[PDB]
Amino acid sequence: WTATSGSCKGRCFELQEVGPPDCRCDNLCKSYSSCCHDFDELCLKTARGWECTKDRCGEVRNEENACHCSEDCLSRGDCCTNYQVVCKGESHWVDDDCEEIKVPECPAGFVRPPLIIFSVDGFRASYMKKGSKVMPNIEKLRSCGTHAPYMRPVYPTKTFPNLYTLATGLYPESHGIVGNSMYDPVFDASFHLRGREKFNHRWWGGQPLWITATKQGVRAGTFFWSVSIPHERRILTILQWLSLPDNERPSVYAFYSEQPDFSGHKYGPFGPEMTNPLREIDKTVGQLMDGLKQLRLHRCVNVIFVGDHGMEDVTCDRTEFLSNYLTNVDDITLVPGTLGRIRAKSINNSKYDPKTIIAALTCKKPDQHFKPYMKQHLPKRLHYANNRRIEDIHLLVDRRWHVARKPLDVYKKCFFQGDHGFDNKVNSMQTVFVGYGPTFKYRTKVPPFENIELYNVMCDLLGLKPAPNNGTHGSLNHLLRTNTFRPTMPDEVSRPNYPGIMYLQSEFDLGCTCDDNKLEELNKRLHTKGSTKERHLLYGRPAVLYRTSYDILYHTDFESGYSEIFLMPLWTSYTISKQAEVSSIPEHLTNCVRPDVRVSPGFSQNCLAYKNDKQMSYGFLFPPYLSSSPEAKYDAFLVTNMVPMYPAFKRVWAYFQRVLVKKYASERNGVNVISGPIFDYNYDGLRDTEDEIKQYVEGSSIPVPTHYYSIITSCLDFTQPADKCDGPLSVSSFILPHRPDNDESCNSSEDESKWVEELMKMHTARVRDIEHLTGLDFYRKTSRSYSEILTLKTYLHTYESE
Ligand SMILES: *[C@@H]1O[C@H](CO)[C@@H](O[C@@H]2O[C@H](CO)[C@@H](O[C@@H]3O[C@H](CO[C@H]4O[C@H](CO)[C@@H](O)[C@H](O[C@H]5O[C@H](CO)[C@@H](O)[C@H](O)[C@@H]5O[C@H]5O[C@H](CO)[C@@H](O)[C@H](O)[C@@H]5O)[C@@H]4O)[C@@H](O)[C@H](O[C@H]4O[C@H](CO)[C@@H](O)[C@H](O)[C@@H]4O[C@H]4O[C@H](CO)[C@@H](O)[C@H](O)[C@@H]4O)[C@@H]3O)[C@H](O)[C@H]2NC(C)=O)[C@H](O)[C@H]1NC(C)=O
Ligand SMILES: Cn1c(=O)[nH]c2ccc(C(=O)N3C[C@H]4CCN(C(=O)c5cc(OCC6CCOCC6)nc(C6CC6)c5)CC[C@H]4C3)cc21
Ligand SMILES: [Ca+2]
Ligand SMILES: [Ca+2]
Ligand SMILES: [Cl-]
Ligand SMILES: [K+]
Ligand code: NA
Ligand SMILES: [Zn+2]
Repeated sequence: WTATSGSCKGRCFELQEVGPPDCRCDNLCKSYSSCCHDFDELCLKTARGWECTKDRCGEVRNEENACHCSEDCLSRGDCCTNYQVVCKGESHWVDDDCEEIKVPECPAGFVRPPLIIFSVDGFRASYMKKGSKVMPNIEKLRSCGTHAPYMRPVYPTKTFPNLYTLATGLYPESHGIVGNSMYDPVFDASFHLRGREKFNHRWWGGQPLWITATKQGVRAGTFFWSVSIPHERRILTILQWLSLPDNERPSVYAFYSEQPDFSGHKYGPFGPEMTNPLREIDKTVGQLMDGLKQLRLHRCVNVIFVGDHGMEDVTCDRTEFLSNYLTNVDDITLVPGTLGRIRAKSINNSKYDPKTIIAALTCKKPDQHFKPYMKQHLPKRLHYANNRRIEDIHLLVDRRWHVARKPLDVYKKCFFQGDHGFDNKVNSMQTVFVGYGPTFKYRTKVPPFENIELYNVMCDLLGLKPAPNNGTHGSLNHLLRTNTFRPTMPDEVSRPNYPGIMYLQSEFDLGCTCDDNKLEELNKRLHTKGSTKERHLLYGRPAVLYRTSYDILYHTDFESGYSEIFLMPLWTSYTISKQAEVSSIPEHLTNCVRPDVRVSPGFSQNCLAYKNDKQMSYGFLFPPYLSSSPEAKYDAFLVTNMVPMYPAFKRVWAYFQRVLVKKYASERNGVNVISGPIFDYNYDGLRDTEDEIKQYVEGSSIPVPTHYYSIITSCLDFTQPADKCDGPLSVSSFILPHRPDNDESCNSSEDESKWVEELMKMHTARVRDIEHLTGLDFYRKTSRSYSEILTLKTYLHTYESE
């Protein structure tokens, strides 16, 4: 109940929203049916349109007008945005040459440059080029400010998840808005686009920018607009707030456009009907920039133009139906569309089995346009698992497709030609970033980056300390002229031991077997002391950022940090030059596993547990195939280079090691590789402690990794060998799930050359993802600036064309 009896006179677009039942005059009041009776009349004036004309110039102020062309309008701060152009012979902002903004040029009394965030729903990254003729204002922001060729959204590439990630710097799994539609089993409530429940505060985790600003004494403009308030009125309101006295004036403002998403759904991302919404967005930016120029604020304000996600071609006929796969289709609830989430229709049905649902959905039709996953098996790069609102069963849908439960669902709701929500690496889902203002660089292109990074930059732009978030603070320093955040490397928590030869062969009872001069006796000793370590450890050793017990182990071909707790390396580092040659494992060595005389029996794995364990086999982190000499090859068979691997995963791993590593070395002019295991049993994206481990090799204390990573670094200028690189580096990485089958790869009964590399590409990763997952910190010793290294660690090789 609102007692909507009060008035909006002098209260129009009030910045602090007043408590019910007293009636509201804020920019959100409509969406709560809480506006005062006079709201439309006083606050949503429309009389005479949105532009001055020759004859309106110098008029006597008529308060009924939408915007004013009277002499006093400037001081009052309510001129039509084109006032100085029509009435005072000024040019539109878009027609002025760009001129570097070296310092904020602000009115007296501004304590900091304001920030205006202009967000555009569904503005696909390629619109910047493809619509450039019809967007002259946006193009001036882009070419004159700082821009990326695209910005990567989060998954799912839906509106609420993305806008809330922009607000908070958090993955959907951490901020809680994991979809446009949601069921929270703890609350026993549902969240939908339509309706009331989405307003409840308990959905919305982390700390969004407006709250971060308020808590630190920076005033925030209300970010949210009732959809019926026209764009022109939103702009005029922002311009008005900017004319408030110093003590009342917000420092941050948000404009949101429903376009071009709204049209893109009806017409497809490139439908001829898409030109007009692009034109209309540009005209709005034009009104903002003209308005700012009138207030002499156009070289004072920082402007961010940002989208939430792109838009792909999707139609009704491209729908897969679960009723074509599942005989039990009525015992499940499906969250449908460009992704799928499945749970039980009723928690009192004890015969609902997720395992058989997955199996009934796996590789069933030759061209199947979705792939089922238990959520913990989704690519770790999506960070989409650690929230009770995310159903155990997930369908990753092919771009251009929909999944639905039954055909009735589709023709009882073709309506649409565009949709979004797909995997966030998909090109059609990429969106835009442009920054313009005194704090951004001038005419600068930056590489693509993820929207999780922006909250930190918006905090930097406002002088705020950001709440804990998933950006890597400093990785976007190269967007900024000043206000950079200068981080230190985290301190190493555990120092390693450097064990020498301490154990006799006969002390080892591991059930392991191996059929195995003074010049090269001193030589092998110096290799064990770390003489080739500068060849194999190019960027320093990784720092261990938690308390644990580990050893550095040197060898001719590789260096490793061996964990006495997990009985295996945390990391193994080796360099493969362009010249290097693949040899095979000789037969006298096929099942060779050798005790490592530097490491006690008690901190070692044993062959017997592998023999006993009928499901589990073993692989090696340094590949024997790439040993530098037959003598060095013995080092690769050390029990300390051994890790648990399912036979089905060995197919993957062997092909990577035997074929792909050499291929990358030829193509990249040497590669440095760091490989190791990952334990993420509770799927939170963070290194597990030992008491979190759910699986061991039968009858032993050997813990089973959930994933295996590799980080493959070379010189960005590939005319220089990886081990002799003078400048910036180039990286690609992966986090492969360690799975007892290859059900994920539909063509896996074929030759590894037809499916392994595609699987690795699917599970591409940022070094930073690996850092979270291992508690390690990489590239500690390079000659590059730390900010540049943070940028490299956030890089994701996506394997999408141009
Ligand atoms: C991305 O960045 C984010 C932000 O940095 C990272 O997430 C953080 O990770 C931290 C480490 O896991 C986590 O720290 C925990 O905090 C607990 C206190 O939590 C509350 O307070 C904070 C601060 O204001 C608040 O933000 C939290 O909000 C969460 O919860 C509500 C839902 O209830 C949501 O509104 C909100 O969306 C958010 O949910 C998300 O986080 C939780 C985990 O906290 C998930 O479970 C959800 O699915 C969702 O993803 C909270 O309101 C604190 O209790 C924890 O302490 C336990 O563990 C430590 C180890 O240090 C130990 O000292 C303690 O004893 C304690 O254990 C006790 O409780 C256990 C659990 O009940 C119990 O089993 C034990 O026996 C013990 O008695 C812990 O310190 C932090 O909260 C989140 N922050 C956010 C915002 O998510 C994230 O990791 C990054 N991602 C990646 C990949 O890097
Ligand atoms: C059906 N469906 C789709 O498939 N795509 C859709 C797209 C839109 C709609 C729709 O009309 N809506 C009607 C509403 C329109 C108004 N909105 C906001 O004011 C808003 C802004 C906003 O900014 C956050 C800033 C943070 C700083 O960085 C820039 C962005 N944060 C939110 C929510 C997250 C807190 C909502 C969008 C949401 C609704 C969505 C419905 C859709
Ligand atoms: Ca959207
Ligand atoms: Ca974990
Ligand atoms: Cl959703
Ligand atoms: K076995
Ligand atoms: Na398969
Ligand atoms: Zn949409």
